[PDB]
This record gives sequence, C-alpha cells and structure tokens, in this order.
Amino acid sequence: MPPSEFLDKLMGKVSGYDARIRPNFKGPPVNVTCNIFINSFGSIAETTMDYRVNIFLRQQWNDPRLAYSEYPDDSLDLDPSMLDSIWKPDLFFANEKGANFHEVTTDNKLLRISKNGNVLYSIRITLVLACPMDLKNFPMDVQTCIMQLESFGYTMNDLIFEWDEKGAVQVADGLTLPQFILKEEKDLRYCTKHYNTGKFTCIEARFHLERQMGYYLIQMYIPSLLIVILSWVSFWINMDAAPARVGLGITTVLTMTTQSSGSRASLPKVSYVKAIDIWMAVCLLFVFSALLEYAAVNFIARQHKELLRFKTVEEMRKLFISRAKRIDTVSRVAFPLVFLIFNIFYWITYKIIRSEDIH
Amino acid sequence: MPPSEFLDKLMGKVSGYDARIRPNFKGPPVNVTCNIFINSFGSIAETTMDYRVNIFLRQQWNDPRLAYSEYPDDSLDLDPSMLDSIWKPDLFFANEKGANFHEVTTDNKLLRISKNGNVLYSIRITLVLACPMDLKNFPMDVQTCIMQLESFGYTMNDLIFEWDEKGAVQVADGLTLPQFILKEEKDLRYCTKHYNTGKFTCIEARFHLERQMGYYLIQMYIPSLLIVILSWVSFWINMDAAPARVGLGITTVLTMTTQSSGSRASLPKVSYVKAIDIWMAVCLLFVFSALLEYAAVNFIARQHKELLRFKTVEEMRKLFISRAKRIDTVSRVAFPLVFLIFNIFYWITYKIIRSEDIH
Amino acid sequence: MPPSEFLDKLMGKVSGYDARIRPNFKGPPVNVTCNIFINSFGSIAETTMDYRVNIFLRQQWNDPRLAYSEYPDDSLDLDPSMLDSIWKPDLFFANEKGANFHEVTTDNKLLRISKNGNVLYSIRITLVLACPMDLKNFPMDVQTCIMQLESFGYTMNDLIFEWDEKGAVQVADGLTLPQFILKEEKDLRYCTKHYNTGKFTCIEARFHLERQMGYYLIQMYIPSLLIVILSWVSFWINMDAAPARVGLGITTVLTMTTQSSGSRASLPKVSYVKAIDIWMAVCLLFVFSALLEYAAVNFIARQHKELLRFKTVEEMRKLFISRAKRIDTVSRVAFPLVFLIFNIFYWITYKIIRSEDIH
Amino acid sequence: MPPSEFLDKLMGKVSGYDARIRPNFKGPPVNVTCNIFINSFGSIAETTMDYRVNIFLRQQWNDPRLAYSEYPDDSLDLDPSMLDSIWKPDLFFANEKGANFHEVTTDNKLLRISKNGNVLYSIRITLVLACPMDLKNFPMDVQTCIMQLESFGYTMNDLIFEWDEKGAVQVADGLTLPQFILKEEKDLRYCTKHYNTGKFTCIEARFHLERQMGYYLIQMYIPSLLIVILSWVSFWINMDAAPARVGLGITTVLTMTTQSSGSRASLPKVSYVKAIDIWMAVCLLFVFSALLEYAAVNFIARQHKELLRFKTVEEMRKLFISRAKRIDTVSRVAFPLVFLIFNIFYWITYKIIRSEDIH
Amino acid sequence: MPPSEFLDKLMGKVSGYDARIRPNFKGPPVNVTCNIFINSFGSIAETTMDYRVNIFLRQQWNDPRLAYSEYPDDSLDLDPSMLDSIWKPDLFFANEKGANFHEVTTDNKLLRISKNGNVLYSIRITLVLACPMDLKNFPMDVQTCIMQLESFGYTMNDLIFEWDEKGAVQVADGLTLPQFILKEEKDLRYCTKHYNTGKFTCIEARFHLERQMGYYLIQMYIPSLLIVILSWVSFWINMDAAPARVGLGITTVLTMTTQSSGSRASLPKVSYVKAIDIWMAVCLLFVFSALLEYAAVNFIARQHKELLRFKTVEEMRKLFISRAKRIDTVSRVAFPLVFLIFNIFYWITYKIIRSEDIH
Ligand SMILES: CCCCCc1cc(O)c2c(c1)OC(C)(C)[C@@H]1CCC(C)=C[C@@H]21
Ligand SMILES: CCCCCc1cc(O)c2c(c1)OC(C)(C)[C@@H]1CCC(C)=C[C@@H]21
Ligand SMILES: CCCCCc1cc(O)c2c(c1)OC(C)(C)[C@@H]1CCC(C)=C[C@@H]21
Ligand SMILES: CCCCCc1cc(O)c2c(c1)OC(C)(C)[C@@H]1CCC(C)=C[C@@H]21
Ligand SMILES: CCCCCc1cc(O)c2c(c1)OC(C)(C)[C@@H]1CCC(C)=C[C@@H]21
Ligand SMILES: *[C@@H]1O[C@H](CO)[C@@H](O)[C@H](O)[C@H]1NC(C)=O
Ligand SMILES: *[C@@H]1O[C@H](CO)[C@@H](O)[C@H](O)[C@H]1NC(C)=O
Ligand SMILES: *[C@@H]1O[C@H](CO)[C@@H](O)[C@H](O)[C@H]1NC(C)=O
Ligand SMILES: *[C@@H]1O[C@H](CO)[C@@H](O)[C@H](O)[C@H]1NC(C)=O
Ligand SMILES: *[C@@H]1O[C@H](CO)[C@@H](O)[C@H](O)[C@H]1NC(C)=O
Repeated sequence: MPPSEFLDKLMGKVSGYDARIRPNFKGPPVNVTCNIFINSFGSIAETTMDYRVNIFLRQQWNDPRLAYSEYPDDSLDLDPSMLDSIWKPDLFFANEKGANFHEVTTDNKLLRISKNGNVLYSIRITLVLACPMDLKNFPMDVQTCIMQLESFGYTMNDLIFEWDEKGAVQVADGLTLPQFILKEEKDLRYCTKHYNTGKFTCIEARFHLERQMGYYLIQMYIPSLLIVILSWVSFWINMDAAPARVGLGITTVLTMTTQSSGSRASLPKVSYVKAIDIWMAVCLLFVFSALLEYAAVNFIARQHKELLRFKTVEEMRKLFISRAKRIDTVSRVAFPLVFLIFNIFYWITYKIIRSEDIH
Repeated sequence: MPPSEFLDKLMGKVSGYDARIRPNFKGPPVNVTCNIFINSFGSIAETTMDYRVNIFLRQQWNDPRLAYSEYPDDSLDLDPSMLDSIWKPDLFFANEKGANFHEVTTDNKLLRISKNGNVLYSIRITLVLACPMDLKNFPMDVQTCIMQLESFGYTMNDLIFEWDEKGAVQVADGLTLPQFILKEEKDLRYCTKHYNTGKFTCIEARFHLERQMGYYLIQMYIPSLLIVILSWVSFWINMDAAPARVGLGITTVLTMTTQSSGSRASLPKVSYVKAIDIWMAVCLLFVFSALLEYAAVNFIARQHKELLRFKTVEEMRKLFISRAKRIDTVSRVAFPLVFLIFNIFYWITYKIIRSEDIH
Repeated sequence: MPPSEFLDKLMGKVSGYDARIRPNFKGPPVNVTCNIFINSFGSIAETTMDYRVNIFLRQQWNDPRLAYSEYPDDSLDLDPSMLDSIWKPDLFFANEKGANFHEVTTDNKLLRISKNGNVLYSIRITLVLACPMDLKNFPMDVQTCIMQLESFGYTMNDLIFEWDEKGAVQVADGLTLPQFILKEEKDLRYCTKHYNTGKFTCIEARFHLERQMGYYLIQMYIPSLLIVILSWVSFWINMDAAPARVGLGITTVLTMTTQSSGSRASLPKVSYVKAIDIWMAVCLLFVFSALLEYAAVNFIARQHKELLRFKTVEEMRKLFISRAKRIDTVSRVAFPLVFLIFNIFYWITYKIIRSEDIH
Repeated sequence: MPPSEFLDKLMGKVSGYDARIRPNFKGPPVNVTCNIFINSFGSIAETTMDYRVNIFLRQQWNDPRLAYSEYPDDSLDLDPSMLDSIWKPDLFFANEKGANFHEVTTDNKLLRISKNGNVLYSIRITLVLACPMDLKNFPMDVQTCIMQLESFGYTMNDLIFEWDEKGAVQVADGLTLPQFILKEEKDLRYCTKHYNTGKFTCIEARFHLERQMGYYLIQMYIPSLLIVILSWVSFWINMDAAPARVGLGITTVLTMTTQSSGSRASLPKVSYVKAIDIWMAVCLLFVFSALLEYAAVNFIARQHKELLRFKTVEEMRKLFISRAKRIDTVSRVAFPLVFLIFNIFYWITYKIIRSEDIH
Repeated sequence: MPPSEFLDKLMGKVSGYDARIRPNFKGPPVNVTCNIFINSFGSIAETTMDYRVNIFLRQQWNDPRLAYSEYPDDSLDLDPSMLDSIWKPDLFFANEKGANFHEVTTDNKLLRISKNGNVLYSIRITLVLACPMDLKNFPMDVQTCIMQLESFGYTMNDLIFEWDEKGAVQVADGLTLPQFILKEEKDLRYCTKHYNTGKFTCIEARFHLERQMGYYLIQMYIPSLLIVILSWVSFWINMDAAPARVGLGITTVLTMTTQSSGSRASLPKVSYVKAIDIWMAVCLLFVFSALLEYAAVNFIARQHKELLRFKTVEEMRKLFISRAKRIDTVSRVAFPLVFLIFNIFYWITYKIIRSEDIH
C-alpha cells in the first residue's frame, strides 16, 4: 500500500471527515487528559508580579473516526503539517500575558495516532503568567503561583478537561532558580468557571516557592548591625567635652536613613508594613536614641558649669559630675543588652510564624 | 440530517448570503447591545499616562437571514473558524494604543446563533488605554479613566451602539490592585461623535480609582517629621559656644533638599504645584529657619563679647546674656507649637477637599 | 436591483477595471487633496528627538471609471474589505520611524464613492516622527516639528499632492500636552523633492510648541537661590575665629556641583552651552567666591596675630583688625546687590530674545 | 533541455514526490550531519543569564529520490523559493528564547543538490540562548555555555543527528568580545533525551569563556586600597588631642560601605558569597578597626587626665602617656604588615584555584 | 494597444518567463551595480556597539528577456505589486541586526524597465549595524563604521556585485548628528568572502566619524580643575593650628573619587586604560598629595611642641618653625607650576597623536 493514498483517504476529500465538527456530536462530552512538562522556569520578578515559564503541553483525546485498522503496526508518527485538517480542542490560559509559539526551522509540533483513535498533541509554548504574590513577610516568605487551563468556547456538556492520574506534572532534571527553591509538592485541583454565557471547565496547577535568605542577609542585615556598633563607639570612650560625638551621631543617622530608603527600591509599593521595614525602623530608633543620650549628658554638664560660675558652687559640682558619669556608664552597659533581647525575640517569632505558615 | 450539509447551506455557495452587505440593507439601523467583562486590571502608571486592561468584549445583534428553523433545538454552538464568512460589525477604541489579539493553541473566539437570528460574538483583547490623570492633589486623589467604543466606518443611520440594560459591566471576583481601590459605581453614559465626514456613534464607560495612602506616608511623611525633630535637637541643649550646631544645621538642610528632590522622581513633570511639594517646602522652611535662629543668637553673643573687651562693660553683659537666653528659651517653646498648628490645618483642609471632590 | 450584482459589475471580472493602472493613463497628472485630523499628540521626548502622533489621514481623488449613475442616491458607503481591488495612491512619510496600522476587531478603514467618481479614503495610523529640536535656550524655547508626506514611486508628471483649501488640519477638542502648549497657527507650505532618479512631490505641515516654565522653575531655580542665601549666612554673623565657616563653605560648594551635574541628566549631549548652564555656572561662581572671602580675612587675621606675637605690636593691631572688619561689612552689603543686578539682566535679556524669536 | 521542464519534473505534479513522507520510509533512520558557523557573538549578560549569537546552520542528508542523472554537471544551485516543496528535517534548540529568522530583500536561504541525492541546507538564525553561569568566584572565573540541537517530533529510530568529523565548528576571523576571551577548545559531545512520549536525539556544543581582569581591577581594587591608605593617615601623625581624627574615620567608613553597596549592582542576587564580597568585607573590617584604635587611645588619655586632676598624680602620668604612645607606634607599624600578608594570601589562593579549575 | 494585455504578455502565462531562473543561465555572471542613498543617520551608541541608519538601496542589472520594443517610449514606470513575478537578486548585510521593511499605506518599492532590459529596483530599509569601535582615546577619537553587502546564495561565477562609478554614495542635505561630525570621504573598497561551501561576492562602504569635544569638556574637565583649585585653598591661608584643613581635604578627596566613578558610567567595560582615566587619576593624585602635605607639616609642628615642653627648648623652636613655614611657602609656589606643565604636556601629546591618526 502506498503511504500517500492512505494518508489522504484517512483525512481528505474522499473521507467525510469535516474538521469543524467535534467527535461524538450530539453525544457525551469529549474527555481530555492533559499532561504538562516544565522545560524552564525563570524571571520571577516582583514589580511586574509575573514569571516566565516554558512548558511542553500534551493533551490526549479519543475520536471514533480516524480508526484505520489497515497497517499492521499500532501507531503512526505523522507529519506536523496536517495539524490544521483535524479537530484540535481549544485551550487558553486565564492568567496569561503574551504566550507566543516557537517556529525555528520548523514549527515545534507533534502528532501521533493509534489504531483505536487515541491521538497525541504536543505543543511548545513560553507563557508569561501573573502571580499575585503577598509580601507580608518580605525577607522570609512562601509564594504560591497559579497556572490555569480553561476552555474558551465550549460549555460543561462538552470537552471536559481532566488531569492525568500518573505523572501529571514533570520537571526537567537539574533545573534551578537563582532566588527561589522549588518545592516538590505540586498539588493539583480543579475549579470550574461560571459566567452569564455559560459554565466552562477549568483545571489548576499550584507551585510553592521558598525564598533564599542568602542575599538579603549580607546586603541589609550585616551592614545595619555594624552601623549600630559604630554608633555605640561614642559612648564608651569620647569624653563629655567632645565636638566630634555630635558629628558622628549626625552622620550615622544620615547613613541609616539613606540606607533604609535604598533597601525598599526593587519592591513594589504596598500599603502594609513589611518585616524589613520593622527591622530598619527599630535600628533607626536605636541610633537616633544615642544622639539623644549625648544631648542629655551635655545639658547636665551645662547646668554643672553654670552653677560652678556662680564652696557653695563646689557643693553641687560633685553630685552633677557623678550624675553625668552615672548616665554614661549606664548607657554603656544597657544599650547592647536591649538590642540583644530585641534581636532574639524578632528572629524567634519569624522562625515560628514561617513554620506555621508552610504547613 | 448531516451537520456539514446544513452548515454549508446556511452560509455557503447555495446561500445568497453575501458577507459584504449589512443586514436590513436600505433599512432601519442595526441595533447592537455591548456587554463587557473585565478579566484583569493592571499597570496603572503615571509617566505614560495609561493603564493595561484585559476585557471580554461581547456584542449581540439581529439578522433576518441565518434563521434556520430546521433543527429541533434553540441555539447552536458553532466553530470559531467561520467567523470570516459573516457580517461582523466594526468597532474600535478611541483612546487606544496597541490592543493585540490572543492566539494560544486556537484563536480565542466564540460564536452562537439562535433560531430567530440573534448572534453572540465574544472576543478577548488586551487594551492599553490612555487616561489623562490630573495630579492636583498628589498623595490623596481620585482618578477617572475613560473607555470609549465607537464605529469607524458607519454613520448614525446605521449600526447604532446601545448599552446593556442589566449587568452591563462585570468584574472578576477577587480582583485587586496594589496601588488603587476600585470603586463599584461604574456610571455609563454615551456621547456621539461629530466629524466633517459624518456623525458617528460612540459609548463610554467610566471607572473611579482611589489611591492608597499607605506607601506614601511611610516613604515621605514619616522621615521628614523625624528630620524636623532632629533639627530641633540643637536648640534645647547645645550651649551658645558650639561649632557643631552649625554643622548639624547644614547637614539637616542638605538631607532635606536631597530628599525633596528625590520624592518628585516617578511623577511626570507638570506646571502646577502638588500637595507634596507644599508640605516639603514648609518643612524645608522650618529647618532653614532654625539655622537662622543660631545665626541670630551668635551675633548677639558677638556684640556682648565685643563690648566686654572694651564696670561699664559689665553694665551691658547681663542684659545681652539675658537677651540671648530669652531668644533660646522662646525658640524652644515656640517651634513645636507652630508646626502642630500647621499640621492640623493642612490635614483638615485636605480631608475636607477630598470629601467634597468625591461627591 | 440586487446589491451584489452591481457591486461585482462595478469592480469585478466583467468590468475591465485593472487595479494596476492609474486613472487617466497617458494623461494629465492625478490631483489628490489631503486632509489630516490629529486624534492625539504625546511623548515629546528629547534624547530620542522624536514624538508620537495618532492621525486620521484622508485623501480624495477623481476617477473617470467607477461612475455608476444607476442607483438613485448620490453616494455609497462601501465595505472596507475591497480596498485592495482599486487604485490606492502611494504615500509615505519621510521623517518616519515605525508607523504601524490598527486592526482591532476590524481593520480601521473607510470607503466612499460618489456618482461622478470622487472617492474618499480614510486611514488611522500612529506615527513616530523625528523632530530635530534645537536647545539653544533650554528652559524657554519654541520648537518646530515637521510632518512630510511624499510620493515614493511616481514623478511630478503624475499624482500631484495638493493641500485642502478649507480646514486642512483639525485638532481634537480638549487635547492637551503635559509639557508643551500647542500654538494654533499651523502654517502649511510644500517643498518638492529632487533626486537623481527623478522629481517627486511632497507637502509639509508645521507645528509650533511653547514649553511651560512651571516645572523647571521649582525644580532648579528655587533651590539654587536658597543655597546662595545659605552660603551668605556665614558672612553676616560667624566671628573670624570660626572652624565651622569653612565646613559650611565646602558643603555648599559640594551640593552646588552635585546639583549642577544632576540638572543636565535628561537632556541629550550637545556641544553648545545652554542657558541653564550659564545660570548654574554663575551661581557656582558666587558660592565659591564666598569661601575665598573667608580665606582672605583669615590670612589678614593671621598677619595681625603674627605681628602681635613679635607698643610697636599694638601699633598695627588696630589697623589690621579694622581692615578685617572692613572686608567683612563690605562683603555683607555688596554680595546681594550684585546678585540682584545679574538676575534682572538675565531675566530681561531672555524675555526679550524670546519675544523676538517667536515672531 | 529546458530548465523549467526538468525543474518541475523533479519535484512537481508528474513526480510522485510527496513532501510529507520521510525518505527511506519504513527503513533505517535518516542520518544527518550538522555543521555550524558562528558569525557573531555578543551581549553576554548576567542578570538575564543569557547571550546572543548569530549562526549559519548547515545540515546535510541523503535522499534516494531527487537523483536526476540527466544534466552533465555534478551539482545544481537551486532557488531558495522551493524550499517548501521538499522534506526539511525538524530541528529546534532546547535552551532557546526567541530565535527569529532574517528576511532582508530576500529570505536568507541556500539550496544545493548533487547527482546522488545529497542535499545542502543553510539557514541564518540569531539565537538568544540561556547560560546558567555560576558566580562562585566573581572577578576571576571560567563560564561554560551550552548549545543544544534536538529533534522535536521524531524518535531514535528516525532522523539520527550526527556531528561533522572535520571542521564541525568554525568561527569568523577577527571576532572579539569586549569582556571575555574565547577559548579555542570547543569540545563536542552528544546526550540523548528521554521522555515519557519517547526517546529523542540531541547533540551538544560547549564554549569556554575567560573573563578579563582589566576593568574590575581599576574600578574596584584600586580605589579601596587608596581609601585604606587614607584611613592609615590619621595614626602616623595627628596628635591625641584631635577632633578631626574621628570625622576622618567616620567619613572613610561611610564611603567604604557606600562603595561596597555600589559594587554589587549589576550582578544578579545569589545566596552564596562571592570573592569580591570577601575582599570588601576585609577592607571594611580594617577601616572600622582603625576608628576603634582611636577610641582606645582616647579612653586611656581620659584616664590619665582624670587621675591627673585628682606627686601622686604625677606617678601615673608618665606610665599612662607612655602606654598611649606605645599603642600609637605599634598600630603604626603593625597595620600595613597584616594587610600585606592578607593580600598575598588572597591572591595566591585565587591564582591556584583558577589553575586547578581551568583543567 | 491595451496596457493590461501587454503587461501580462510580458511576464505572464503566455510568456515562458520563469521567475526561478537567473538571466543568462549557463552563461557569464550577472553584473549588478549598487547605489546607496542615506536618508538618516542616528543613535550612535557605545554599550550596544551599533548604530541606526535608514537607506534607499538601488540596484540595477540587465536581462535579455523583458525587452519589449513595442511601445514608442523608452522606459515604463510599473506598479510595485508585481515585484514577486521577476528575478530579484539576493542581498543581505553581514553585520546586521534586525533590518525590517516599511509598509505605510503601501509597501515602499519602485520598479522601472527600459527598452533594452535594464531594470531599476529601489527599496527603503532601516538597518541596525554593528560597529566595533575602539576606545583607546575616549574624549578625542575617530571611529570607522563598516557597511557590508554580500550574496548569500550564489558563488563568484554568478551575480558579481560592483559599485557605481559616479555618485556611489549620497547623503541627504542638511543631515546632522548631535555627537559626531560626519567626514565627507567615504572610501569604497570590496573584499570577497571565502567559505568551505564556496566563494561569495561582497562590497564594503566605510564612514569616518569625529567626536565633538563640547560636551565632555564642560561635563568633566571644567569641574575637576575647579576642585583642584579648591584643594589648593587650604595651603595659602589656613594656619598650622587648623582642624578644618583636614576636613576640607577629606571632602575634596571623597568628591574626587565619586566624580571619577560617575564619569565612567555610559562607557562599556574595557580592559585597556582610556585617556579620561589618566587625567582623573592624575587629578586624584594631586588632591591626595595635598592632604599629605598637611600631614607632614602637622607632624613637624608636633615635634616642635614636644621639644618645647621638655633656653635649650628655645634653641630648636626657631629652626622647627622656620622649617614648617618653609614647607608651606614651597608647597604654595610649587603645586600650580607642576599642574601647568602636566596639562600642557597632556594636551600637546593628544593633539599630535590625533593629527597622526586621522591621516
Ligand atoms: C537612670 C538613667 C537611665 C537612662 C539611661 C538610658 C537611656 C536609654 O536611651 C536607654 C536606657 C537607659 O535603657 C533602656 C531604658 C532599656 C532603653 C531601651 C530603649 C531605648 C531606646 C534605649 C534605652
Ligand atoms: C521676641 C523673640 C522671638 C523670635 C524667636 C522666634 C523665631 C522664629 O524663627 C519663630 C518664632 C519665634 O516663632 C514664630 C514667630 C511663631 C515663627 C513662626 C514661623 C517661623 C519660620 C518660625 C518661628
Ligand atoms: C575693598 C575690598 C572689597 C573686596 C570685597 C569684595 C569681594 C567680592 O568677592 C566681591 C565684592 C567685594 O564685590 C564685587 C567687587 C562687586 C564682586 C562682584 C563679583 C564677585 C564674585 C564678588 C564680589
Ligand atoms: C599590645 C598592643 C597591641 C594592640 C594594637 C593593635 C591593634 C590592632 O587593631 C591590630 C594590631 C595591633 O595588630 C594585629 C593584632 C595583628 C591586628 C590584626 C587584625 C586587626 C583588625 C588589626 C590589628
Ligand atoms: C624641600 C621641601 C619640598 C617638599 C614640598 C613639596 C611637596 C609636594 O607634594 C610636591 C612638591 C614639593 O613639588 C614637587 C616635588 C614638584 C611635587 C610634584 C608631584 C607632587 C605630587 C607634588 C609636588
Ligand atoms: C467521559 O467520562 C465520563 C465519566 O467517566 C463519562 O460519563 C463520559 O461518557 C465520558 N465521555 C465520553 C466517553 O465521551
Ligand atoms: C433600533 O431601535 C430603534 C429604537 O427602538 C428602532 O427605531 C429601530 O427600528 C431599531 N432598529 C432595527 C429594528 O433594525
Ligand atoms: C490638476 O490640476 C491642474 C491645475 O489646475 C490641471 O492642470 C490638471 O489638468 C489637473 N489634473 C487632472 C484634471 O487630472
Ligand atoms: C546511518 O548510520 C548507521 C551507522 O553507520 C547505519 O546503521 C544506518 O543504516 C544509517 N542510515 C541510513 C543509511 O539511512
Ligand atoms: C560582467 O563584466 C565582466 C567584466 O567586464 C564581463 O567579463 C562579464 O561578461 C560581464 N557579465 C555579463 C555581461 O553578463
């Protein structure tokens, strides 16, 4: 038998196969199993609130026509150039921007057909998909991103989309993300769509992402702790009669505010307050407080000198000097201890909220 | 009856149905009801003066042809591949940039036809639409964005566009915007278009947006208030013989001007003066004023020392020192009180103008 | 009469109408009147040296064929789907980048035909057009932007382009630009094109733009004047024995140079010197001069002390101190007066050059 | 013989050549040799993690049909306009984004055919290819970038891809990269692909890149070393009673932290710590340490003065002053020596790790 | 004679003209003269290493067919819609990225045909072309940019490309570049291409660009010279007992390093050292040297005071003070003179290297 003659008899002019009619017309809905392979994951960005993904869609359905039973083999690998003369199902993504095809040297496509009529359609597509991430806890967080596949033009009574029982979602070996660690959970559930026009089938796939705390810690946490230590430098040593202490204080407050403004740059604007904001605010409160500590001790010294200029003057000199020294030594010991207790409280509470949230 | 034979008899070669002629030719204008669904709203940006929206256009009209009365059911769900062999109406958007289609695995389209001839056309389109926002009050404002649908090629005597009486505009459940809160008002009115060529139908849809005052307050209002307090630090304590006071003043003025320049960065250039500009200008006036307060007290002290070098000298020492101290204490108490009264006046006036404007 | 039969008899197979031949072949040139409507104007940018415009091109010409005289009405509104079976004229823009079409739900097009044969062609097109703006006077300037329409493939002997006698250029009501004010002058003149291949027709349209001095004044003029006043603060008060005066001077010079560098950021690089550069340079000269004033008075005081250490020493003390005070008071009064006279001279000369230029 | 008659007899309607059937159908797999030429290499960027390349793909295979043996010459240079009427093989790139074609004046294509049936297909394509670079050692590193060619639609039993024995990869003469030096090694190996659908052929090409240490050294290494020397300036000279030393220290720490933040700007965020981070951290530790050295000597001097105010006081004056001077001189000599030993250790260890890694 | 009948007889179905066969088949190579017109030149950018150009390609060749000799005129201006039914030659650009066509209202094309058979093909194309500029001398340099036209699919034995003897390259009148001055030299030479597949014709056009030294001088040279003068301010006046001198020095070094980092921003990273780097490095060396001058004089004064505290002490006071003053006055006179001699040497050497290079 020649291949050309059979190939046109199956889906051509002698065949009454019209490509505009669904199989099992006036009949039970056409069931479709969908298997997705993820070639690459990338560009998870915040301002845009979307990511880039390259998938290998694969959908199988049955047709009562296209049952040959004439060649002795089970399946046939056809050309991808007659994929316009058969009944492809409609499928689109709901949270989709763009999503072009690929045509390098040939259009990337695959066609297979078995003896009973079960077909196999494979398409390569790069999708930009919108993920509405919640930045309640910015440095430490888990983000869930949604992929939705749904039928634009058919109702529930036709083209019901079902998932695949085994190996529904696969991932390429040795696939990594610079910022996030992918979680091998991939829970699958389906939610139908209701509209005024009708009821439309849909299926959903969920991915869990855990952010890496490697970059943020060095970029932000480590410098701020140093600047606090540097602010602490003044108290321990520099004598009361010091012009420089004030300059040191002003510079360390300026650098604190400019660094705090710099940190919240990439992040999109949000009404709620992030964890990094809380940490930076507390740090700014500490440095500012130090410059107030000097302000206090200098005013007490001024009172001491004013009374000294006016023995009776000697009577208050010792007590005022002792009070100033008392303020200094107490500041010295107290400021690190409270920073320490705040730090342990902050870390433990975030370490416990994340543990509860991940479950 | 076979489906193919009926399908070609309705709109094919045996049918005298020419797709270039409007229904009811030489007759009353073809009425068209338009229903819009909003799948996503996003990217409301200022410099570009435009936003991004993904809609589901739906338009229904009647045809005297395409009345079958042969199948026993009421409606038929046709393929979206013969949407080029019928009379689609022309429709374009006036404030439109771009507005591509979507073709993922199939072109997103929907066709329905009833027994009488009422058709249903559904198209998915992402529109970049230009909104001429007015930034009279930058932190607190309400923005109205306009969507216009109008007929390019037909006059009033044909293809009159009407809105839908019930459920004219729907929004997807759980749809949120990071910066703005959408208002569920959506007032609909239509304005016709007059040109030298002719008179053309149009319909308009209006959306109201309220900006969130969560990001701006932390980013700008909170640091400026701190810097003012820091400027105030000098007066209360540092003695008259102080080199540092001047350095503190210069730094706090530098940081004020650089922060003020930084704030007006994203915003597009406009001739009129925004509210944020007024607040920053007043704050800069306050900090600058402080450095003048020192300038005054130092000059008075200089006069005191000059006369002291020239008892007769003692006669003016007490009065000049008392005057310098008087200036200091008065500055101390007066500066916070006036800031407070300015702040309450500013907040109350903006809170009342917004209340009047929203109505 | 049926509409289809007439519609194909006019421009179809029974008609000898070949769409590849110009009307009046071997005859006088085909005259074409061109009317342009401006729907939107936007994105006037400097670095790119181009702007964005959305027009409604309209061109009318006469044909001896397509004269029906069979329907009782004067004109017919045809479909925009047979605009490929007639003789559209060629037209392109010379200073053009991009210039795509618009195809939303239908291609935006319009066809009309009268009894004598006068046709009406309307096309919507967004053009990016290059404007070679001259920044001789950057804050205050008038920019002229050119639109050119010319024939690529025909010589003078054919397809002569003429403007429209009445209402040649119209603008949409309530159309505004954020940065510029459009001038309602729109002078129209045409310049022919000469090439080695031949002589080609062209027509030109000119638009006048006046920049708004609302943003620049607050952004640049107002802060610099403040910083000059702040520089002046040192002279009036701070005594000769001052460490801080020098620090104040250095900071105000640093902030001046960084602000001057910041101002010339958006503007494209040009060889010639802009007005804003002149103003900033003079301001920098003033602040720098002040720090020199201190340098002078401090050196004179040093000479006074050196002689004092070496009565005979008392003999020169009074004269040197008086000279230092003389320098101080004279600096105090002279510096504002010269700034004032420079400012009035600068403003008056620019206000008069603009008045001469606009004419 | 006329050329047209032969040209249509070979691949036209009289020929039974169907372009949908692979040569040697129901037979051994079609072997394909692939030769690649690299016209340009460019845009190696880090954030995107991809590069741009312009290749000249060339693939040869044999066909039993298309064996003419009628013209007296060996080969024929055909038009590139009938490349749609023959059996092109499918080929796509796995780590591919974009990859458009080129159609300037004509589509860039080449067709050749020999007497036996060996064809030659040449295509020009610009590929954006993703390279997962590892930044373990940022200034000094070797990056390997992968190009993969694989068959989308055929299994192992068909269309086996083989490399070319001689001159498999060529490069254009005088081709240079601004940042990297290309290595003339280009090791070629092939890895097959396994999927649930089937087993698919693939071939891989590897390129080695060595970064230039010319820009980084001047941009980052040279300024930091200067700033350390500048920090060292205080110790050698400025006396114990110095207000300025503290200001110098604070400024040199501020500039160090801002420069360190600035350096890690272009680089994409990564969890692991880069070499440049280690160097900057050590440098910041050194400058910060100096400001502590002053803090220590000032506190010792304070103790000396406090006891002096309270002979018995003279008894401890000499020892405390000697201790302060001892601390100063020792700091003077010790700080450069340790910097030197750290620097030599760092350079030698990186120079040896790179030598081991390149092998 | 009717125009349609002749038009189809020349290149239609009755004509044996196959558009897939080159003229003079089995014959001498088809000679082609190429004339290029440059409508616009723009966007010469450094990071991308490419520029944008809009040309009017024009190529003429002879055909033995298409020789009518039936109309009484010499040439005919045909429609640009049958440019697909003739033998256009292949032509592509080797250093090409992108290069789209233009289709505004009509595709921009031109066809002419003479009595003998000489045709004229004109195409408008915007080309992004890669220029490998060498930044050995960054502020003053001459850049040569290459345009290459070559045949993709034919060998030397066919389609030989020749230049035009007269007026090979023309430029539009009044065409200017903001940054560069175009040189009216445009030397033309051709270099053939050798490949393993075969030998392919090519022709090359060279353009010379001279950079304007108007922007760079004001942006970089002028501020640095001012900052050096400002650094010099300290030496002449401020007495030895000065806290401020050190602060002035540190600020002027900080501003120098930040300005130096800022200057090398737009420029792409390169291993070799640019002229601007040399100038900035020398300037930084001068300012840094000044702060060392103070360090020296302060240490000498410290030795003087230390011996004074320990007449015998008076014996060394005069000599140490005289030495300190000697260092001051000598610094005063020497520093400007050496700057002057360096400046004249630098300018003269660059002015002479450019003169040699341009030849
Ligand atoms: C009796 C004299 C004690 C005054 C010295 C004093 C001053 C001071 O600012 C602080 C002190 C103690 O310790 C405590 C009270 C824990 C504060 C925690 C929070 C803040 C911002 C700073 C701490
Ligand atoms: C009798 C000595 C009083 C002079 C001290 C004085 C100085 C001064 O700058 C201010 C004072 C009072 O209070 C008032 C007058 C409310 C001002 C409001 C606006 C500004 C910028 C600052 C305030
Ligand atoms: C007799 C002592 C007078 C020297 C004080 C003196 C210093 C000085 O720098 C200036 C003075 C006067 O007024 C004039 C001369 C108008 C200058 C105009 C331009 C510049 C930059 C500053 C002004
Ligand atoms: C007996 C008095 C000696 C104290 C002076 C002293 C202070 C000091 O900070 C350093 C000294 C010595 O040398 C060594 C110990 C090598 C340190 C290496 C690492 C660091 C950050 C700095 C060095
Ligand atoms: C005898 C005392 C002389 C020392 C004063 C001295 C210090 C000094 O730093 C320089 C002096 C002279 O002149 C020369 C030697 C020309 C140097 C040229 C290059 C540099 C960076 C600065 C210059
Ligand atoms: C799809 O599956 C459902 C549930 O098993 C079944 O009721 C229906 O008939 C199936 N559709 C077919 C066989 O077309
Ligand atoms: C559209 O509605 C108007 C108002 O009801 C009516 O006058 C007109 O005839 C309608 N057009 C039709 C029925 O084609
Ligand atoms: C166009 O107008 C000119 C000037 O009125 C006239 O000479 C010419 O004949 C006209 N072209 C026609 C009528 O085709
Ligand atoms: C391809 O090469 C293999 C190994 O030499 C051979 O077994 C196979 O038959 C070849 N395929 C052909 C000749 O079609
Ligand atoms: C092209 O020119 C060369 C040199 O004059 C000549 O030898 C060749 O025959 C020409 N090609 C033709 C006439 O086809």
